[PDB]
Amino acid sequence: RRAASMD
Amino acid sequence: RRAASMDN
Amino acid sequence: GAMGSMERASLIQKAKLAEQAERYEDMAAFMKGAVEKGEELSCEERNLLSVAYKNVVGGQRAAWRVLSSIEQKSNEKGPEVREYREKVETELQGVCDTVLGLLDSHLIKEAGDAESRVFYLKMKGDYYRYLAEVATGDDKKRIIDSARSAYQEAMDISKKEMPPTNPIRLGLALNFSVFHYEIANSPEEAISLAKTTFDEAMADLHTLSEDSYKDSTLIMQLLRDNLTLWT
Amino acid sequence: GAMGSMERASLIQKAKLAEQAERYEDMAAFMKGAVEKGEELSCEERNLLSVAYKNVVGGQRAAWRVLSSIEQKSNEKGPEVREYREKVETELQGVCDTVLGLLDSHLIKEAGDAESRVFYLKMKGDYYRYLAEVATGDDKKRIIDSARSAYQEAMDISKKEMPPTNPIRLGLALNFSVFHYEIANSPEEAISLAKTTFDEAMADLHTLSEDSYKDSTLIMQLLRDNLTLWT
Repeated sequence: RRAASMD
Repeated sequence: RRAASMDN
Repeated sequence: GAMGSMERASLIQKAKLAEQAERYEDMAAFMKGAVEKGEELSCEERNLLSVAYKNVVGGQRAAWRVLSSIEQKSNEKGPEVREYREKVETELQGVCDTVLGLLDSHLIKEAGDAESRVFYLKMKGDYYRYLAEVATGDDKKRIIDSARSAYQEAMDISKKEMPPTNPIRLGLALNFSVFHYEIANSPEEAISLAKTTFDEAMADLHTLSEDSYKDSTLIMQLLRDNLTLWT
Repeated sequence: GAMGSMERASLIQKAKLAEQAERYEDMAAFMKGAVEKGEELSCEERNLLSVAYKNVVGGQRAAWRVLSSIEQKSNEKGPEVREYREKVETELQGVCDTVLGLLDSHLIKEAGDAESRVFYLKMKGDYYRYLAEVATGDDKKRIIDSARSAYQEAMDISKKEMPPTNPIRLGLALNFSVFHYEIANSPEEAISLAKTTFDEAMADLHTLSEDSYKDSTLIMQLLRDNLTLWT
């Protein structure tokens, strides 16, 4: 799964 | 409110 | 055109990729390319063309409505809202002129099955109707006349060559009733066509195929939803 | 450019209309015109610039990932999937080159408060990262150094000049941490930075207003979801 970045 | 037309 | 060096089968494949990537402007441009090869479209290919352009002009119509309503409220205030509404409007007319160009130059023929001829005459009616939504004056009257002649020719063919539960015959009647009501200021025509269409489909309501039943019955319900709205 | 004859205030107003109509390509073009007037942006205007470009490049990144996935299935055929992937990739690169052009030509300055300098250097790191996701070879290596170096400069400023709970400082560390893990092949540095960041902010949460507690804790939760994911 892709990591989350700022919104 | 607007009437519905066909989808797709 | 810009798709002139690409093989027809490659254009159709890429239209399907654009669809999966939700890139509807690309999808439409690939289907335009395919149509311009000058061969008939299959039923699957007709539906790719219709989906691609409906999504594009669908987004423009929604933006036009958001901007038109912001503009209405501030008539009670610089020119910015009107200018931007005009820009969107002009793009929307370009897309409808593209679709209407494809139907008249390539797709509408005297040959082909009844299904295909109705499909394209109905789409002609629809894209004139979207133009009528934003038109004024003498231009709107010419547009309304063009929409009506396309829908009526499609109605004449559908009533004589298709069963009354066929989803394209139904969708055509639905669209033409909306034209009567919202465009042509003929509420009684609209209500009469929607009732008659609903009533004549009831005979066969129990006997739909695994393909038509969700579309058939969804459209039957849309006819009722509109009839509620209008009465 | 195409926006040269329009007043700055009118460009900002149309940017906000485009946003309400969900027309992010238009919104980005109106904001670029505003930026090209040569005046600094307010905090509200920076956020319009950012939202507009982020929505445009976000749509292209999503499409590219859909296509790159289909491309990798069908390499385990025909050239069409790769060709269409390259086409989307080239459009995404064009957008990133536009944004990085604006940052270098107009927005990144030695002057201005810390919030603005960090905001634009973070954005530069981010648009180089989006180029790095699609790049190969020596090009990718150059892009990775450019991203690192922008992020690092913004980290330097935000440690000097902002508290550990500041949402801009936190968002920068979240994004740099994602760079370390997903682009620079440095999982150790990613986990380490995200932990330090989370922990230094945790230390000050008891001392915050209820607003600040929520803002910060939202980003702290992203830092923690990524740590779960990476450990």
